Parts: sequence; structure tokens; C-alpha cells
Amino acid sequence: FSLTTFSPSGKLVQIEYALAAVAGGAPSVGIKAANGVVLATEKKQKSILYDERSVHKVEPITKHIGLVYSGMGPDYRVLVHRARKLAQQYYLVYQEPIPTAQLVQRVASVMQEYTQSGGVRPFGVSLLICGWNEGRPYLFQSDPSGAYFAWKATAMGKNYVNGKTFLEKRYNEDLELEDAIHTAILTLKESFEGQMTEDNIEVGICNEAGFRRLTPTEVKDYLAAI
Amino acid sequence: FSPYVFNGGTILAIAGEDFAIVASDTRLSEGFSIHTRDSPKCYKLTDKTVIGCSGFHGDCLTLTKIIEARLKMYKHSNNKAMTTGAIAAMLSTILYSRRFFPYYVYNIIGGLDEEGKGAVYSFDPVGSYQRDSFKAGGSASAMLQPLLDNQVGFKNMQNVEHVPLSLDRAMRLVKDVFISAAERDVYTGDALRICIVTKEGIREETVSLRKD
Amino acid sequence: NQYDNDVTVWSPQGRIHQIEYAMEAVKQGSATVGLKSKTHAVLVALKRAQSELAAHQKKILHVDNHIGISIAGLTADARLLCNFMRQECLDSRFVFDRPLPVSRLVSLIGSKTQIPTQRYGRRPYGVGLLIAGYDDMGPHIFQTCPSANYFDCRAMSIGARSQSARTYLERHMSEFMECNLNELVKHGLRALRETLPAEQDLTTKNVSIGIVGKDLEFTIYDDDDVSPFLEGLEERP
Amino acid sequence: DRKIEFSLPDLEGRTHIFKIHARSMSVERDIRFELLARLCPNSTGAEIRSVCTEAGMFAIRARRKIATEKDFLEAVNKVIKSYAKFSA
Amino acid sequence: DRAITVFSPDGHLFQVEYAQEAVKKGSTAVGVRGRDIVVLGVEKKSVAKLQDERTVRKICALDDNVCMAFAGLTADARIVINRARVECQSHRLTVEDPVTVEYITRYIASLKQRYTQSNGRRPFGISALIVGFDFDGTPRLYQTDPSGTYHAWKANAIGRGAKSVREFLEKNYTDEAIETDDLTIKLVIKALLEVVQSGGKNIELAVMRRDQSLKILNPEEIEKYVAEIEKEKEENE
Amino acid sequence: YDSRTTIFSPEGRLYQVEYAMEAIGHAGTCLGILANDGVLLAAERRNIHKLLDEVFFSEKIYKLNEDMACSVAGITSDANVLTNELRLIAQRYLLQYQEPIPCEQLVTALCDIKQAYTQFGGKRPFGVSLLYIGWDKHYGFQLYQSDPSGNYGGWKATCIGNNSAAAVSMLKQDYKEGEMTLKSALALAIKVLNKTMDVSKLSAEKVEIATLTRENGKTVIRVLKQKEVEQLIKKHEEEEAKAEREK
Amino acid sequence: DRGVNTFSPEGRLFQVEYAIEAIKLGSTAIGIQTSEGVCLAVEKRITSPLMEPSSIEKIVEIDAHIGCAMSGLIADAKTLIDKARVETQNHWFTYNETMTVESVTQAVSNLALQSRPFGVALLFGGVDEKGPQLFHMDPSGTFVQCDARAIGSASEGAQSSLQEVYHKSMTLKEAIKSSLIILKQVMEEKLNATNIELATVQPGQNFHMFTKEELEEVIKDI
Amino acid sequence: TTTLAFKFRHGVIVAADSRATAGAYIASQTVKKVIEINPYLLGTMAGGAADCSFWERLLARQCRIYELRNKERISVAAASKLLANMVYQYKGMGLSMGTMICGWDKRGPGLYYVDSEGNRISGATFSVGSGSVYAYGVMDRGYSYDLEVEQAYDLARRAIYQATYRDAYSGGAVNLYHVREDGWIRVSSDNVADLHEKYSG
Amino acid sequence: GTGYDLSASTFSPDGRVFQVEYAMKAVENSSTAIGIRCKDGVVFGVEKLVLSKLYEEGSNKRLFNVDRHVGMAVAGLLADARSLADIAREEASNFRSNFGYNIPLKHLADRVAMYVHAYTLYSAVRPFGCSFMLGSYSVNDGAQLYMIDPSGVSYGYWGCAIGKARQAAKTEIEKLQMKEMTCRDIVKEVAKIIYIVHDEVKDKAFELELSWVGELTNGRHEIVPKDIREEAEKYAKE
Repeated sequence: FSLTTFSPSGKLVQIEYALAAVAGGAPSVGIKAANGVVLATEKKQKSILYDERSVHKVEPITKHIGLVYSGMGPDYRVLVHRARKLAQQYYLVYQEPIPTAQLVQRVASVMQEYTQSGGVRPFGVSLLICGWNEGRPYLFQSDPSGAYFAWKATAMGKNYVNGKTFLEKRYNEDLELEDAIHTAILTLKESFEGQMTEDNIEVGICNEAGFRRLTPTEVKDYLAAI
Repeated sequence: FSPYVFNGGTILAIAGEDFAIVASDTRLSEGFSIHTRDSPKCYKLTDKTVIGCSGFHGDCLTLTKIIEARLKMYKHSNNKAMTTGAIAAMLSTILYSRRFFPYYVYNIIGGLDEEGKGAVYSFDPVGSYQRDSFKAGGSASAMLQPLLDNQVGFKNMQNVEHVPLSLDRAMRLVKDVFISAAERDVYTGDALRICIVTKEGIREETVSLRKD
Repeated sequence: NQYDNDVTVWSPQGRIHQIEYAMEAVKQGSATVGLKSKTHAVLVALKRAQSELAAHQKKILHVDNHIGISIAGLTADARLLCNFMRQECLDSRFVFDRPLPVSRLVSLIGSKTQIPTQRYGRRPYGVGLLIAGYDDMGPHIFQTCPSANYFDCRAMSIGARSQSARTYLERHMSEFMECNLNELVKHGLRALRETLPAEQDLTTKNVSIGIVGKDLEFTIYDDDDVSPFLEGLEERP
Repeated sequence: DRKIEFSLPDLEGRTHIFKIHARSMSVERDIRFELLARLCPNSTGAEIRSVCTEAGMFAIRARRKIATEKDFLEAVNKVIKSYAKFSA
Repeated sequence: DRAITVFSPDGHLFQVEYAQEAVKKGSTAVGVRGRDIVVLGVEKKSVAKLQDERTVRKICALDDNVCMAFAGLTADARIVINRARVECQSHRLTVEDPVTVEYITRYIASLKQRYTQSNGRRPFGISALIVGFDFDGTPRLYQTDPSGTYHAWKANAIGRGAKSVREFLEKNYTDEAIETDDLTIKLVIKALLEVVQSGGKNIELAVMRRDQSLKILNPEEIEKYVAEIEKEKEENE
Repeated sequence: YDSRTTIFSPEGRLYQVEYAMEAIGHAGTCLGILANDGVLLAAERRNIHKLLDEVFFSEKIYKLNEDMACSVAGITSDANVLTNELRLIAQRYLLQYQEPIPCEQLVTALCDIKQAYTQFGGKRPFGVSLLYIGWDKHYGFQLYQSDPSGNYGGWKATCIGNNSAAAVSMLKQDYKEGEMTLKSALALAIKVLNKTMDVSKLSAEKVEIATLTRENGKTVIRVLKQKEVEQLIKKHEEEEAKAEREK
Repeated sequence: DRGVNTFSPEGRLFQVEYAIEAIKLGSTAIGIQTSEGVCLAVEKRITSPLMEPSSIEKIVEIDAHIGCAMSGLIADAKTLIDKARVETQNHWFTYNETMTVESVTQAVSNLALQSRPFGVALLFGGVDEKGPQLFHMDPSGTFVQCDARAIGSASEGAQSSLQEVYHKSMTLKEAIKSSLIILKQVMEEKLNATNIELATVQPGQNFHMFTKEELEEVIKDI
Repeated sequence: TTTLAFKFRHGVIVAADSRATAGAYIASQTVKKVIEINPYLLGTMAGGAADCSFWERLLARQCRIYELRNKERISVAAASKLLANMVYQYKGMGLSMGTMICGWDKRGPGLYYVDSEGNRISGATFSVGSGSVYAYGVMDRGYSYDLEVEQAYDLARRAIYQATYRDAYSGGAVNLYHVREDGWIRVSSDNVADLHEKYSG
Repeated sequence: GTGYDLSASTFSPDGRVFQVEYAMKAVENSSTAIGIRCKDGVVFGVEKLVLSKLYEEGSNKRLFNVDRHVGMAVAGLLADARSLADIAREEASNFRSNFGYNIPLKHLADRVAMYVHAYTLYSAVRPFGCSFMLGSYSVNDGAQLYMIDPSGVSYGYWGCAIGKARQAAKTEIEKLQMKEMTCRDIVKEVAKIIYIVHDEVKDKAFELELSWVGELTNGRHEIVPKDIREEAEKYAKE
């Protein structure tokens, strides 16, 4: 009624429609490398009237937690604001653990107000979470209704099927260094229609030192020689 | 700051064979100054019930108006007036409903019951009541009560016939006790309002007393 | 018709349909008339009887010494309105020791009944009220419909077949200010008698009278009290 | 024009319907059929014919073709079937 | 049409009716009085080799002098026992005298009526029945319909096959056959035994001997009583 | 015909609840077998996509208390909140009584909350059914199965998965009380899981099993890691080969 | 339509026209208010002999000077009777006197519709300063004073018979016999003491059960 | 104020004084300090007279409601426990009340002393008020479980007389009640002056 | 239509709120009104149908006094109109209590329009079926006049009309030359316009409720003296 609802016999029809909605069209690939995690997405703004440094697709929830998302961006803003508040509350309760990767699983778990209390209309955004304050990296996905999946490499766009196929065929692998961002950009290239540029592609990286949204300078540098 | 102040006043009721006499002073004062020489403590509530309120004047006024409102509500809800015993019980419920911050007032209800006999119900500031043939309330209670029970009740008197009180005799004793109490108790005097309750209705007489 | 289902919804043609249905609640009720004079206000209500064994029910409800009302229609949410008006009048007595003027009380009733006409899940108070009161400006007669749109009236009647009573009052309303108490009560009795079919006639047991005046507080007269007024009926059924 | 109606049998209507129906069968009016007319308030004319049909059915069930003096049996079957019609 | 907790055009309360028909899905439940002992049985026939028979809990105690049995939905029944047990402990806290069977049955009926009221709460599709010795010696049996009501019965006969077992009980409910505790128990048997096969160990009987605790009959003694019933059946050619 | 959750049927059935409980059979697969000196749970890992990392260390098996552990078989959205509430109830009892909560009391509390969810208000029933294994001072090792209807049951060998009928039939055929031990329970669980999973030679990754054992005055809930699971698989394979060839 | 609050298109909201026709499923009950007192007669209509007759009660004493007879859903009548008892006791506690039966009926009518409306009709009867009185309260929060009222499945026939068998100057002795003969005419079985309950109202007596199986002295005359 | 109440084989005897005072001044000497709860229960005033009266009336309506609901008379222990629980929620708010609820029930005569502070205990005999300390001694010396009804009457009258004589806040009239199996009965209302005249000898 | 004009929370396929589009129809159906800003004040005027002579002198008047200097001339569903007038009175009283002095007409109109928009925004509550003019005068701010539709927003009006015949009144209003005519002749002219609007052509006899505010009344919005404005009614008749 006022929660996540509309579940007939053996089905979650409303949830299934939410999952059809989050199919979206923004790939937003994520790769969990040995050194860290790379979350790369596509910012294909309509015309040149819009700006790319004004709004962002990758949001640092806390010191080393970065976030990328899928369709229904306005829902994603509220979701990331809630995630920031929840992480801040956890850090205030358990004071000074520098909680990122011992929190990445926890913050993903506390993404239950995200969907288990849907709010009449469930959220229509699936989000990938990265954290590396445990000596090891973490990549998690929360969907409009489920919970943490603990991915190693995935995509959540219009061509997420072929994007995931490209990720597995290109062998996301385990020995890959932090510079698997090249493979992430290549995976975006498959689900991209145009000459991708520094402002057209937004990517954030989360290594053991922390999380950082790569500026257009480094994005263009990586896009060079591709 | 304190929400209570003693405003004086003396009330008195007597239950006769067929009459109810409710007399009270009208001098309103506190500390050492007198507000007015005309402030009746008697209040008629029905054609057969008159109450007396003495003590904190503001609480007296509030309690009287709450009693009026409750009587009107009961009359609407039952298509009839309220019996003297019933209003006594209702006043008792009201007084204890505010037990932890009580009305610093003394209430004496004088009127006629269903049988047509004089009924006087004295009250405590926190709700206690009992049916009595007569009672006096207020500052002059200590100096007025003994006269009326040793005369009306013939206490400590032998070889005397317990003649029922006539209306005129009861009125004369009321006037005597009030004029005696006015000079001793400074809160008492400047007037006296006497309400006679019978089948014919309520008759009020205002007599003048010591002006000091 | 979809648009007639709920009070909140609005009909495409204009006014909503639930309130229009609410006015049929007062239409489906025993007739009652109420008229003003120079100094008195009189209500004549038809005490509708279920059967000869049972009583003729209760109409002309009592509110205060100077205000009395007559209900017509849905009796369930009518004692509620009577309680509300009694409470407001007693609040006025308690706050400034004066009889609540009838116009302000009627405005309060209209405001109170307006909210259910807009709040979902709340039915309108389908009760017709004929309020008789004596404020400082002489007697007053007010009609309150379930549409929460009250009216002031020299003489108004509500109930089943009340249109005939309305016409009689309108034709005789010119000679209403200059009438004695008995004369005005007889005017009201003739108005109410014209409502029922010719078979029915005014009886002491099936009629109620509510009179409020300058020196006369509101009083509900019935059979023994009605008989002096019922005399000289001039019966033309 | 002239829209008219009835279908509201009172005591006098019900007992007259009893009489005309009792004209058929082998019954006679020595039965206190007025008691059963009072028992069923506004039982139409169809049910009265039904009740009379039941009375004949009870007579043949008892295998007695007599119904003129079979009044107690007449009353018994009519009242029990009135019970069944109201609640079965 | 409409199947919610509102009055239907013909009356009734169809959701309440559906709840009352839901007891049919469940199990039989019989129990009798006798002024010496109250005994009630259920006769469950469903036990797989992998489920523990301890936690079936078809009969449960309330205050070591009151016990109730299931007929209908098990989860609703268990919630009813929990709430009723809490209320018995409350009525033991206040009013220091132990709970009476009529009082707890009244509380259960009141809870069921409360849940039938309003649309939010499902009307507790369970039909309970309560036996037990009161404080003043007399043992009593009450049976509570799911809707709102309780009735003091000599025999309960609630559940699947309720009509046939109740007819059998009312056919030969002989007080001379009640008399002794053993006679009472053997009267409950051969009556509950009549329902379904009842062959090996299907009977699940319960015993409350005056002031003793709730006695659950041992299977070997149950087979002994079945053999005694067979012996009584014999020599009757 | 279905409507708002708090309804009945013309016959008198809770068809929404029945539909949810039947849907529990669809998707997910867990089974619990109780034996002396140890009671274990076996879970079927549904999705074995190579792109996961298996860092949560447990998906079906959940540790809910020091002396108990559960395994859900319904929708994960309700499963997570139900596990959180169950842990909260157990720890609240531990705080109140300063004693581990008996398994039956915990299961009754959880089924009470589920019965409340399916009883009042316009709220969906919790579409999840979960097993519980645990140890207590009164009854020792216990196993319980609770359905979304809120009607739990005290079992000793049961399955709650997709082919739950086939799994419980295989259990009933090859279950022997008393003689059963922890190792024999492991063998039976692996055998029935191989039966209910069509692909023979099940990998250690697609099967997650946890065993609860009673050490010296202390309950140890060990989830069997990959190497131990595949060693059990190898022993089972040897047994199957010997049995098949000896004919 | 179907909404419990929405008015009908013609004149009067539905789902309360449905609640009022719940005495039809209820059992018959008849009360007579005479100058001697008030006679309250009902049928128990026991379905099986095993059920104790004392358990099935349709007449419950609200107080020592008020008796009530229910007709409809006994579950809702329990709540209404409990509220009546609470209101009567509260009034007595507040005013130290016996609450008038009219006031009790008014309070119960106020509580009748304030939740799906109650579907029971009550026949209150008791003594007051205005002689013995009887009131018929109906599920639609409406009460009417009556002298001889009938309610239940066959309220029409019983009321029609009572309309012509009642006279304004009767006593209790005639009232009980009239009510019992009417009851026997309405019901299916006979008026056995185990099936018929009777309640008497007296100015100088509390309202007790009618002699408890020694009331055959009144049914033998029938 | 001074009340006493004791039980024996032939019932329960309740004796109370009829004086209510406000400090030095005596408010009245004809107050019915014994409250007739119902035809089988009685209460007494001690401490705050208004509190005692109001709470005993509330207990009276509560037990009447209980009797009407369950169609059976209330037991003395149940009423005492109910009143004690009712008054316990106001503990520490300053109200004072001492009452000896007594009557006859299914188990026999009962007598429980309920106090505002919280005391609620049974017992053969009790006494509360300013003069209770004087009443206890003369009651104990003259009380036995096998006392005759007239002997119990004389014991209670003499005990209240001595309590009034030795206490400055007690006097006037002595109200004597006898609770029996068929309900309480009012025995006598003897003025203390007449009692002194009789006891002069 | 069909499933989209059922609740105000349901947007139309084209992007419209049909509940308010139907609430405007009630205002269009009810009697008309007119308010003209004279040179030094604002003059109101409303005709009211005496549906039956049983009614007393003009009651349930379409004119209301929401504040000392502010008046409201309303048309449409009159009960909700009176409720909204009470809301406006409460708003003016609250503003006077908080910020002192007298509530500016623009701010009062904006606040009441926001309240009306709040009522038409949700689903459980329904849009108000009334449209009204708020007129006031002060020495500091001159004379202002704001008109609020059942769902729209306040707009500054030199002269406005609402109700049954809006266009017919507005034509002659624009014909009239305001901004230089004193409020006396404006009273005469508003009476003239109302009688130009049809009164008894297809309805009953109409009464003329006219209101005043301006420096000639030093603010203090009051009903014009009807005894001395009966001659203005006579001039309007001619």
C-alpha cells in the first residue's frame, strides 16, 4: 500500500516494471580490479546547451565510497543523499573507524530504506557502490528491489547484456591492475554512439588510497590512445 | 507568585421543615482593603437550589459558572432539572476532579429535595460532602457555627422541647448570628443577602450591617 | 454515473452531485415550518409517528433558553449538530455571559458543515435545520441545508411536500409582523396542515410547537400545551 | 392512462382468497382458515394457492382423500409450510 | 459483489460468514462436562516421519485450570492463545482470585468481535472452545464462534465433521453414562472415534481432573480405553 | 480472485497467503536435516555467474544468534528485514533474560510477526519461508520450518526449495533416526542435493552447507568451506561408484 | 452505492439501510409497557439441547432499574449493553441517583453511530419518575418511545397483532399472557420454559428472571 | 477520626467515629464516616476524607460494573486489590487515604486494609485513624474469634469510646455496622455522651 | 475525461487538471459580480438572486468583510465561499497579530491564492468552487483589487467581473473610463452595469449589494449606505 507492494501470485509486477524502467540507457559500467574499483558512465547530454561540470553522474558518498547509477536520476539524487546521511550517521555512531569498506557492505545493507520501504512508488534506479578501506576493494550493486550482489564487473544500461558479455569475454579477470579503467572505457565504447570525449564520459576510481572522481583532464588522457 | 489569596466572605445555610435559608455576606476584600460592599456569595441555580461560595472569589465565580453550564447540559440531556442531591454529587465530582490543584472555596448547597424537605449539603474544598440540617462556611465559620447548632440543635440544653424551626424564627436567628459575626470578623459585614427557598420560589432580602 | 459517486469529485456540468443528493435527505423527512414575527419566533413541526403504539418521535430540539432548532431528515447526524450548537452556546455563556447571537451560531454551523463537503471519506450532514432564536435584533429564523449554505428567512418550511407550506407562507407573509402570539401560531398550524394530504389532520399528539420571544424563553409545547393554540383551527384540510 | 396496482392482500383479502381457493379441492370452510390468514402477513394470492396446494398434498400423503373435515391436518400442514417458506 | 466488513444488501456480514465457514478446514474437537472432570479431544491424523509431534499443540492451557483447543487456522489460534494467556495472567494480577472460564471466554469473544469490527483487521478465522474447572468447583465448557460470540455447551463438536459428531453426542448424551471419570472419557471416545478412521493413534485426548494440572492422555492408555470401548461394543449382538 | 491482503474467499480460504506460500516453492532451495551431536543445513546456490566474488561469505545461510542459524527461501527484500528482525528479537531476549533464547520461542516470535503481517492492515504478507537449526538447554538440537502463513513446524528432515517434494521424498526414503550421525547427515544431505539438482557431480561452489555442532559447553556453527565440501563430494562420488559397480 | 458514507442518488445513504435490516436475521422480541410495569418477552431459539439454555440470553439487566432486550447480532449487542452499563454507572456515580431510561437510550443511540454501524435493535424497559417506560432503539442510531413494541424476523406480524391485542389500561398479568400467546403464534415450536425468556419491570422491585422454570404458571394458562 | 473493624465466626463488626475536623476547629460531628459501598461491602474514612469518599465511590461503581458484567457478586479480596491497584498509580502525589474494606464472599468473611501509601493486607482485625493506637489495645484485650454478636457490639462500642476519650480529634457519635453472610446491616449510632453516661456506672 | 477527471491529483493526457476545469464551471454558472477600482478607492457590486420571497432582507450576502480595510466579493458555491472568507479573516488576523499594522492587499491575495492552490493540489480534498475579488484602499498604497479564480492566482485588476456573465460585464467595464472617476459615480456605474446585465429576463428579481473602500471612507471597507444608494439604483434603472 504505502510500502513496496503489488506482488501477485509468484510475481512482483511493480518491481518488474521498475526493473524495466531502470534498463534506462546509461551503461554505467563497473569493474572491480585488484588495486581498486572503477565506476565509469556515459554523460550524453542532449545538444550542447546542457553543461557537464554542472551535474554529475558519479557522487562520492564519503571519503572512499563512490556511487554510479542508472535511469531515473531524480530518484538517484534522493537515494545518494540518503546514502550520504546513513554513512555519516554510521560514522558518527561508531566514531572514527574511517569506515569505507568495512562500511561498504554495511552501507549496502542499510540500502533497505532504499527499496524495502519503497514509498508507494519504488525507486527506479540501480546503483553501483565502490569502497576500498579494508585492504581489498569492493563492488556492490543495489537494484530497485533487491539488495547487495557483490559484483566484480557489470553494466546497467540499455545494452547491459552485451556490456556484461564484453566484460566477461574481455576477461575482467583477477590479476588486472588498477588501470582496468581502459577496459571499462572499452566496455562503454560498445554501448556508446559517438566520439566519446572528456565531458561525454564521467568516471570515478576508488583505490586503497581513497575515492576520486576523475577530472576531464585525466578522462581525456585515458581516452587518448584508445 | 502564588495562585491563591483569601478573599473572605461568610456563607450559611439552614434546612427547615419546608424551607431552605441560604444567607451570605456581600463584602469582598483581601489583605486590608475592601473591594466592594455589594458582592453576593449566594447564587441561585434552579428554582429550588441556591449555593453559597466563600473563599477565593475567582474560583467561586468559575465554579458557579461551571455549575451553571453543567446544569444546563444535564437539563438538555435529560429533559428535566437537577435534584439538589444530584447537584451536590456533581459539585463533589467537580471539586475532586481538580484535586491536585483545588478550588480554594467552601460550598454549601441549600434547597429542597424531591420530598419537599429542606436539604443542606456542606462541602470541603477538595470534594468531601455530607447532608446536614445546617452548616456555615467561610472566615466566620468558627464564630458563627456554635450559635446555630446550640440553638437549632438544642445542644447542651435540657428540659426544652425540640420544636421545629419556623421560617421567621430561623430568619431571626440568621440575622442575629450574622450581626454578631460581622463585628468580630472584619471580613463579615456591610450587608447580608438572605435567600429563602420554598415551593413558591426564591425570595431574597438584603439587610444592612456594620459599615466598618 | 461515475461523477456522482463521491463528494470530493466534481461533475463536468458544474456543481457536484453528492451534495445535491444530500439535499434530498431533508426532502425525505417530516415537514416543519418556522416563521418570524415582530417579537416572537415560532416553529411548527410534524411529529411523524412510526405506528399508533409507538410515540410520534421527537422534533423541535432544545438548544438554549433563547435558541431552539427543528430537524428534518437524517436524524443520525442531527443530534450531533444539536450537541455542537449546545456546546457553542454554552461556551459563549461561559466566556462572556451573554446569549450567543443566532447569526454567529449559524455561521459557525455552516463553517463546521462545510469541511465534510470537501474532506474525502466524510459525508455531508444531510440535515435541515430550522433554527429559531431571539437575539437583540428581535426573533430570527434560519434554514440550514446540508449544502452548508444557510439562509435567513421571514418564514421557511422544510420537509416532505413542504412546497405547499412554502407557498402558503409566502402568500400570508405580508401579515406576519403584526400578529399576536396565538395568531402567528395558528398561521403556522394552517401552513403545516396544508402540507399533509386531506386524510391527515392536525392532532395534539402529532404536532410540536417551539416558541421563543422577548420575555418568553424558548419552550417546546406539545399536546396539552398545544391544545390552546390548536383551538380555532379553521380546518380546511 | 389509469395506472393501478394492488398485490397487497390484507386479512380480508387473504381470507377471501382462501375461500375461493377452498372452493376447489375437497375442502370445506369449517376450518378456521382465518387463523392461518392472520399467520401469514401479506402472503399474496399465489402463496395462498400454494398453501392450498400443500394442504392437498398433505392429504394425499396421509392417503386420505377427505379434506372437508380434515381441518386440523389442514391447519398443521399450512402452518409448518409457512414455517418452511419463512425459513427452511 | 462485495466481500468486505460492511453490511450486505440482504443483511449478514459476508466476511464474517466466510470466516465462520473457514473452521471446516481444520480438525474435529469434542469435549464434555460431568461435574467430576472435563475431557476434550482433537484426533489429528497427519504426522510425517520427519516432523516432531511435540509442537502440534492442538490443545493448550491458560491458567492450569483452563484449556482451549484448535478448530481452524493455526496461526490465528496461536495468536489468540498468546493474547488470552496474557489476559488471564493480567486477571490473575488484578482481581487476585483465579480466572473463571466464562471470563476468559468472554475476553476471547470480545477480541474476536473487535477484530471483526473495522475493515483493517481480518476477522480471526478461528473457532475456539474452552473447558475447565472454575474456582467454585463447577467445571464448564464454552465454545466461541469466530465472529463475536461464546456459548456454554455440554458438548462442543467443532471442526470437520462437526454436524455428525454433534448429532451423535446429542443423541446419547446420557448423564448416567457420564457419572465416573472413566465413563466420561469413554463417552468422549467412540464419539470422536466415530470421526474418520481413528484406527491406530489418531485420537489426541486431553484431561483436566478437578484441581489437577492439564493431563494429556498417554498413547498406551488411549489404546487401553479404545480396547475397553471395543469390549463394550462386544457382547451386543 | 484476489484483492487487498486482508480478505477471505467465498469458500473461506486465504488465497493470497496460499499463493504466496506456493510461490515460496518457486525459486530458492534449502534443506535441513537433524542428527545427533550435530544438525546441518544445505542450500542450493541459484546464480553461479562467474562475475561474482562471493565476499558476503553467505547468501542463503544466515547466522542469527550464538546458538542458532537460519536459511531463507523467499524474496530477498523481505528475507533481509526478516533476518534483521529475528536477530533483534534473539538479542532482545538475551538482554532481558541474560540467557540464549530457546529456538522454539524465537520461531514462535517470528511466526507471530508474520501472522500479524498477514492479519491486520493493508500490508503484504512476508513472502519468505525459512528454516532454523539450533541448540538449547531444554531440547538440545532442534530444527524448525516456518512458512509465510505464520504456521511453523518442528521438523527433523525437511526441504523448502523448488523440488521440495522430491527432496523430502528422498529424505524419507533414506532417513534413519537414532543411527544418524553428523557424517551420515552430511552424506545424506549431499545425496539429496545431488538428486534435487539435475546436473550430476555438483560443484562445491553451487552448494553451500553449514553444520551446527556442540563443543565442550559451547555451540559452534561452522559453514563448510569449499575444500571440505568438495572432499565430501569426493567421498560421495566414491560411494556412488562402488555401489554402481558392485552390482 | 457501496460506500458506507456516500448518500444514495434518491434520498438516503445506503449500507445503513442494510444495517437496519439486520433484525430480520435476528430473533423475535416483544415488550409491553403498562401502568403496572414493563413486560419483556423473547425467544431463546436453542439449536441443540446440549447448549445450556442459561448461556443463550437475549435479555440482560443494564442496571437494577433498566432492562434491555436484544434482537440481532449478539456480538454487537454485547458491546452496546456494556456501554449502556458504563454510562448508567457513570451517571449514578456523578449525580448519586438513578439514570433515566430515556437518557440511557439517548446515550446508547449516540454511541450507535459514531466503524461499520451496529446492526442490533434494543428494547429498553425500566421504571423512572415518569412511570414505567419502554424505548425501541434501532441500528440506525434512532430511538423512539413505545408502549408495546415488537422486533425481530417477524416484527411485522407480531407488531400487527400487538396493535390490536394491546389496550392502554392493561396490567402485567394480561400483558405477559398476550406477549406469550403472540410469541407462540410467531415461533415454530412451542413456548417451553427452556426456550422462552421473560423479564418483568416493577416500580418497587428490581428486574429479575421470570421465576426460572417455575414460570410455567404463566405458560400453562397459555 | 477513628475506625476499627474485626472479623469472627458470626460475621464482621465495623465501628467508626463520626467526627471530621479541620485542624483545631471541628468541621462536623455527624458525618457518615462509614461508606456503604454496596449491599455487601463497607468502607471507612481515614486521613483525607474527600479522597476516601471519592475513591470508595469509584470502587463502588467499578464493582457494580464487574457484578453486572459477570452476573456474580464481587469478592472482598478482589475489590481490595482493585482499589489498591487503582490508588497505587497516584502514589507520591500527596493524597492520603486509609480504608478497611470488609465484607462477606464465597470464601467467608474478609477484611483488607488498603492505604494510600500502598498497604493492602488481610487480617483478623484492623483499626485506622488518629485514635487507632488507642483502639488496638482495648480491641485486642476484648476480642476473640468465638465472640457473641452482642459481645462484639459492646467491644466495638467501648473501644471507640476509649479511642474518642483518649484522642483530641475524635468524638461525637459512634456508628456500628455488622457485616453478615446475607449482607451488611446498620446496627446503631450511639452518641459518645450517652456512652459515657452508660459507662459511668 | 473518463478516468482522468476523477481526482485533482490525476493529470490529463494533455497536461491539465480537469477537476479545477469543472470547478470553474460552478463559478461560471453562479451569479455574476463586478468590482471597479475608482480613482481614490475600490467599489464592489454583486446581484443576488432572491430565490424565494420567504427570505428576509439580503442575507447570505456575496459581500464579506475579511479585514478592517479589506472586503471580499465572492461568487460560486456560497458555502465554500464563506469558509474561504473565514480563512481570509483568520489570515488577516494572524498577519496583524504577527507583523502589526494592516495586511497589504497583494500579500493577503497571494496567501489566500496559495491556500486555494494547496486545496486544489492534493487528491483527498477538492478544489474550492468559488471565485472572489479582494478590494482594499490605503493612503500609502492607494487602491488595489485582486481577483482569485477557483484554482488560479490573484491578478491586479483595474476592473473585474466574475460569475454567470463575465464577458458581458467586462465589455461595459472596459467601456467605462476608470482611473479618473470618483467612487460615487463608480457606485452609480457599477449599479448601472449590473442592471445592464440581465436580472429578470430569465431569473427572479435581484438585489444590489454594493461595497465601499477608499479615502472617502478613510479605508474601513464597509457596505455602502443602502438608503442613500437606492437613488443610485434608481439612476441605474434609468
